Amino acid sequence: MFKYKQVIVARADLKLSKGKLAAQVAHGAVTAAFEAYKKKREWFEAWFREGQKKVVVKVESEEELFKLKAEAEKLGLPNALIRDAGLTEIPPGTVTVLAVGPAPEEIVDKVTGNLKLL
Amino acid sequence: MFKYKQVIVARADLKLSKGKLAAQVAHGAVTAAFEAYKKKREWFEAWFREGQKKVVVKVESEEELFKLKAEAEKLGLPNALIRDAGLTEIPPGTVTVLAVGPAPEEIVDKVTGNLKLL
Ligand code: NA
Ligand code: NA
Repeated sequence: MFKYKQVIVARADLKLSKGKLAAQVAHGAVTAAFEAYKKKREWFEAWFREGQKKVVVKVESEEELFKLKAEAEKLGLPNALIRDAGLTEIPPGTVTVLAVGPAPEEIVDKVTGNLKLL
Repeated sequence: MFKYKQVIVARADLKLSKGKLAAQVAHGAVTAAFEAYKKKREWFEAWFREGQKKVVVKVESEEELFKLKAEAEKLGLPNALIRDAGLTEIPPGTVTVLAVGPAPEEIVDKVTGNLKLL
């Protein structure tokens, strides 16, 4: 009776235009979805046919994305920290979003439950 | 020497909040990515390791998404027309975005090249 979800944490301090931010969120969702597909197949499958729920939250620094990624790693959650070579309006290698999940909602919330909604 | 990309067409007439629109764009990207993975594996693989380029464009009606989906189908392009049962702020079954690709840029552009950027 587990519910599954993916939470994408987007940086709101990069002054990115909406189309670019949406693209970054999509990079995170796709990348983490494939991470789950290959190493947590059951979680991926359940999520994918139960609405593939996604919630977009935000942070105001690059540092918070790294700390959240570390927490996701420590809990064994599929995740993807995104950088985009094509996003030249920000410095090369700058991370834009962190996608966490798909995974059981209660586990994902341990990492992202207190983040604020975009 | 083919370049690959995925274009996600989002409806800008639904008055959706940014977090929800980004989530819908992500649904499209993930769904179409898996469509390509299963029926155009080569296109998916190239795209996925070459930056998985995504561009977000918009339309102002549900009707345009259907016409674009038909065009994508006629050109044999992986695509995903999205509806979200959890998006209750709009009528049930309402389509929100159409993701086209990954596929060679020149083919994708035949469908989305004249759409305006979000
Ligand atoms: Na660019
Ligand atoms: Na909802």
